Amino acid sequence: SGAIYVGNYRVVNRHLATHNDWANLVWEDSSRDLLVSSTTAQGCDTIARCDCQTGVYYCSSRRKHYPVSFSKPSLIFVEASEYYPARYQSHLMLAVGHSEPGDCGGILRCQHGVVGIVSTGGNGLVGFADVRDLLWLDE
Ligand SMILES: CSc1ccccc1CC(=O)N1C[C@H](C)C[C@H](C(N)=O)C1
Ligand SMILES: [Zn+2]
Repeated sequence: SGAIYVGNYRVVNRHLATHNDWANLVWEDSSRDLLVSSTTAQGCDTIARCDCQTGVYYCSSRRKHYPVSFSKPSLIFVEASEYYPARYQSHLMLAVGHSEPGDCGGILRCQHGVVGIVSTGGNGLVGFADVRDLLWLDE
């Protein structure tokens, strides 16, 4: 689990969004596994606006933060699940590191702020759904 709170927004993994997130739906993209919803309160996370390929992510299954090098946002094939059929997920960044399904929502940060959230994982890999292009989150 895990969310990004920026201004009057809440960014979560689309596969994990609640009835509330869908009742206050601002934007959603199944190809990105992202969903943004309105909040009454003000969020204080800073979204990074950069092209950093290194950072730090939170890994809930280990109760630890890990430093990672990660790939550029791209279309990567992701196998079927209870949430999605077999497909390419866009805006996805891969890194060598530990992850488990329950790790989704874990924030990835660089020195410039919030980069994205854990969304996929593999054999000694971890995927992060990028949020740095969603310029409208700040305004
Ligand atoms: C951190 S996810 C993970 C990690 C290790 C092993 C397996 C997984 C599970 C995984 O990659 N998928 C199921 C997930 C609930 C939705 C993902 C997607 N965005 O389409 C695909
Ligand atoms: Zn950065």
